[PDB]
Amino acid sequence: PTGTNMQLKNVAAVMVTASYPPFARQGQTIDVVVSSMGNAKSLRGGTLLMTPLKGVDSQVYALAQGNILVGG
Amino acid sequence: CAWIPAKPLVQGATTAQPIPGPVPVANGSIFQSAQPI
Amino acid sequence: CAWIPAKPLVQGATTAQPIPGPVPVANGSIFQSAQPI
Amino acid sequence: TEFIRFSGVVNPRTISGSNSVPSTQVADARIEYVGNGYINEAQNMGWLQRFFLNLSPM
Amino acid sequence: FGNSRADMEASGGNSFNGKGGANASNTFSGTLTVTVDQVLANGNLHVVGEKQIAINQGTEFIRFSGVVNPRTISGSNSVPSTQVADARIEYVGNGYINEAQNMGWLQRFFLNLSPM
Amino acid sequence: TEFIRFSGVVNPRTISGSNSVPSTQVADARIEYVGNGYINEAQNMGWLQRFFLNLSPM
Amino acid sequence: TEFIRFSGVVNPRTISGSNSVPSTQVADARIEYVGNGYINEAQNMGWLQRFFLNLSPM
Amino acid sequence: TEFIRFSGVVNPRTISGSNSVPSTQVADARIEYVGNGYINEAQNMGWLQRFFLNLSPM
Repeated sequence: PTGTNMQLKNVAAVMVTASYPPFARQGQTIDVVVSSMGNAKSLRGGTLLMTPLKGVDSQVYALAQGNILVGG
Repeated sequence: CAWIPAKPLVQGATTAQPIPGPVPVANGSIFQSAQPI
Repeated sequence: CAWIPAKPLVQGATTAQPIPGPVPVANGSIFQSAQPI
Repeated sequence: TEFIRFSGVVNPRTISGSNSVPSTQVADARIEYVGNGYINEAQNMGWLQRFFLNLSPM
Repeated sequence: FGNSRADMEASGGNSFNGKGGANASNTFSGTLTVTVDQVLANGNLHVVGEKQIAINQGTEFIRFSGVVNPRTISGSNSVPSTQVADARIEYVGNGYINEAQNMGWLQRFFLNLSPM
Repeated sequence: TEFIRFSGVVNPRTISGSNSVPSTQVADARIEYVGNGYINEAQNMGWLQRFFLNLSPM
Repeated sequence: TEFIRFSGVVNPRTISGSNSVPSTQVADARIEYVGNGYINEAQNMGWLQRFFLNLSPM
Repeated sequence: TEFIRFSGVVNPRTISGSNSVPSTQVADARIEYVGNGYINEAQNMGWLQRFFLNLSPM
């Protein structure tokens, strides 16, 4: 429902950045960097949900989803 | 005077039928994008 | 007297159709800039 | 019968999270609110009154 | 301008005021037990029901029909009438009490054929 | 003499612990409450009034 | 007899958890509320009045 | 029918973050608010009154 209070603690909004390599072909995999965006304490053992990586032209060039590795 | 045929302000059709989408390609991917603008 | 044809204040067209954009060059870059002003 | 018709051009970045946009953010806004039946026929001036409104000296 | 050759006085006025409107309303409150007389392909149930009450000097019939989605039925085997797709609700009666609420044939003819 | 007649179909799972069920849980509820004697005869319209109720123009 | 008819196009993502959607989220909303019987016949203008409403000068 | 037309020259650095600019920051502001129908025809002076307004001595 539109009018409701959700107060989550296990979810963080993040920005994912990656490099599109030369001569990249569909189906190949690349590394991504996940950075928190607002008042999150940690991203220790989180899992990145399906994220479309846009280019400068605002077109989806990659789809990101995986487990984050934080140093510790 | 109210029976005189008149042209409405919003002429044309006031509805659009969703166009069926392209058939996915056989590349082994679930993500399939229509002709990108 | 209200039927006399009159010229509006904002003459011309009151709409502009977005012009399709240039075809990107084949340089291996995602950033493509139209003819820069 | 009442007809409410709308037409225009909407910029996608103006649409809110609830898939809604105020009518003042639509470029070529064409808004129409008309009706038919005797209720509408009662709000049209009589042909003679509508002629005197245009052709009478004062 | 002498001898009132230009002296003039003229007046004019025009007015118009039209208005119109309509409104409809209906209310229904009650409880009726119906029977499932058909189970559709998707599991929805076609339901029909009738209650007849004869009080003193007449007979009243309350009939209902529609399509009920099973997931809308509450734990007490009850569903509000606004969750029934093809709701057909009828509340009629007979006897002289009902006959007293029918317009006379001549009045019912003048209601349709009189000029005003 | 007054007669109160009832008929219908009752689902057993609606019957309460006191072997009782409200009349709104009976599917084909037929409820009748009639009487006879001059008290009932005094609540029937006269044949001429009952004819004028149906055949009079207004 | 009163008839309430509705027609339109509903986007599934607008439907709430109770399988309900407000009528303002339906694209081609066609809503009709009509009736018949002498109650409805009493709300139609007489043919002569409905003609004078259209053809009288004022 | 009412028509609201606007035209002008807008400097991009005056546009706010909500893609909006007050009308006083537009250089060649041409703002028009007109209408048609008998409501508009009722606000035009009669030809004879509009002639006496220009040609009468006083």
